[PDB]
This record gives sequence, C-alpha cells and structure tokens, in this order.
Amino acid sequence: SLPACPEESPLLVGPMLIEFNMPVDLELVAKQNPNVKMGGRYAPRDCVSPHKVAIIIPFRNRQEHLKYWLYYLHPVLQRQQLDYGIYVINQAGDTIFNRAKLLNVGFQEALKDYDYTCFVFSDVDLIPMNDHNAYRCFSQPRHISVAMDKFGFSLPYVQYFGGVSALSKQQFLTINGFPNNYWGWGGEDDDIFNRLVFRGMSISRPNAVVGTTRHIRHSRDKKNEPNPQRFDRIAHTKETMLSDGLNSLTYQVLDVQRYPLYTQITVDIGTPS
Ligand SMILES: CC(=O)N[C@H]1[C@H](OC[C@H]2O[C@@H](O)[C@H](O)[C@@H](O)[C@H]2O)O[C@H](CO)[C@@H](O)[C@@H]1O
Ligand SMILES: O=c1ccn([C@@H]2O[C@H](COP(=O)(O)OP(=O)(O)O)[C@@H](O)[C@H]2O)c(=O)[nH]1
Ligand SMILES: [Mn+2]
Repeated sequence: SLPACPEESPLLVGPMLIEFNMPVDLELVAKQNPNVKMGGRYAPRDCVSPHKVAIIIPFRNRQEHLKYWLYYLHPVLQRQQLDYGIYVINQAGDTIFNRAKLLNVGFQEALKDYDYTCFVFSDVDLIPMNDHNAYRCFSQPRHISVAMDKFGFSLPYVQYFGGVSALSKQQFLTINGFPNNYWGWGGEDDDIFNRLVFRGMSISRPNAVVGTTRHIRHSRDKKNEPNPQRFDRIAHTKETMLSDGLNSLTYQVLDVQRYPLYTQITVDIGTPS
C-alpha cells in the first residue's frame, strides 16, 4: 500500500557545488546519511521507486576518491528516490587492471543480493554537478557523464560512452554484457558503445548543462598502462561480442565486506589468457 514515487522526484535542487580539497570522514558521512542501510542500500520510506539500481564501481587503490564519491553521491541518490545499492568491485592482486571485467563481476554479484533491474556503471572519480542528472535506466542505454570538466564540459566525441553510464538488466543481457579481455587503459568503453549499436540501440543523454560532471584530478595508476591492442579490439566487436562477455566470464570472489556506505567485493579476475 505505498504509492508509486512521482515520475520525477520533487526533492531535486539542481546544480550543486562540488569540491575535492577537504578531508572526508566516512563515519561522519554515515551519520549525515542515517537512512542508508548496512551495505550502502536505500529505498525511500514514503513511496515505491520503479528504479532498482545497483551502482557498480570498478576499483583498486582509490580509497580517497571513493570517500569523495560516497560523500557526494549518497545524498544525490536519495534525492532521486531510487531503490539502490552501492557495489565497489575491488580487483585482488597487483597485476594489470581490467575495468570492464570488474563491471561484469559487479552485475553478476549484485544480482545475488536483490532483484536489481537497472545498473549504473560509474568510475570512482566522477561526481555529478547537477542532481537532475538521473542515475537510473531509460528505454535506451544512458550515458550520464556527458559534460566533464576535463573534456571542457562537452563530450570528447559524440560516440564517447565512458565514465558513467546506465543499462537496464535487459539492455546489459542483450549485449552479452561487457568485454572481458580489455586489460590496461582504453577502448573498452568504445567496444561497449559498438555493442549497443550492433544490437539496435542508441545512446540517450541528458543535456550538457544537467550532465555536467567533475573529475577528481589524479596522476597515473601503475598497472593500467594504455592497452596497445585496443584499436584492433574495437574494430572487431561485432564478432567478438558473440562469445566474449557474460557468457564467457569466470572469477573468484575472495571477500565480501558490508561497510555502512557500500558493499565491497574483492575478486580475483586473473590475468590475460
Ligand atoms: C580506443 C580508445 O583509446 N578510446 C579512448 C579515447 O581515446 C581518445 C580517442 O578519440 C577517438 O575518437 C579516436 O578514435 C582514438 O584514436 C583516440 O584519439 O578516450 C576516451 C576518454 O579519455 C576513453 O574513454 C576511450 O577509451
Ligand atoms: O588502478 C586503478 C585503475 C582504475 N581504477 C578505476 O577505473 C576507472 C578508470 O580509470 P582512470 O581513472 O585512469 O580514467 P582517466 O581519468 O585516467 O582517464 C577509475 O575511475 C577507477 O574507478 C581504479 O580504481 N584503480
Ligand atoms: Mn580518472
């Protein structure tokens, strides 16, 4: 007997001030966010959200960015009236990073907790500047971080699909999820764009003003060097997507930690095969 949440949330305040130069205390963030439940889960008390959103962050050795991520997103996500949870998908070991494989793990592991039907994929260091930028799913795949400060507040190219995006369960399944063999930096987001287009879809986006996004400036991570096979890889997505992705995924979860503001899944995703 709770009614549906309004279609657009009435709590939104639009543009917001964002800064990355003060310390963050997650204990304090937890106290400021008393309705977020153990594991970083929240649904609204007064109405039923149609948006069952798992937010999936690929992660290694970025604890500082993450505290800022949690400090800023958590209040935005409750204002958006989402039935959501946060998953940080922490790559075990010290071998070459694999952004997309981690995202696949996140989708698959999150589905074990709850009937999520929408998946937000968000890099850890991207903070939206306007709460009108909806962190949930549309009838087409949604690109969220459309106007990033580091790209001069516009898209670096019109097919860019990096940074932050959202796919319904069905859209994700329809493309066999993401590729597993993009190791080191670059290209996997293009592959994922290619995948959507070969399955008859197109990219939905908010306007550049609402989609304004801040990137936390940081220097290079070691163990995520530009993948030099990225350019061949994206040229063949149509064939490779058939048998690379969800339907060829394995991993070994080493540990699951329910922190107050997020679930962290530590996972062994291997090295190139
Ligand atoms: C394949 C790849 O590296 N994609 C990057 C992307 O690289 C910038 C890029 O612009 C494309 O349109 C050209 O096709 C390519 O050769 C490069 O000049 O940059 C974005 C954002 O940094 C990454 O998300 C992609 O992975
Ligand atoms: O060592 C790493 C490499 C990357 N990432 C995650 O993968 C994303 C993509 O990499 P990156 O920050 O390098 O993008 P860039 O801003 O350099 O273009 C990051 O935002 C993090 O979520 C991480 O947590 N640890
Ligand atoms: Mn970054």
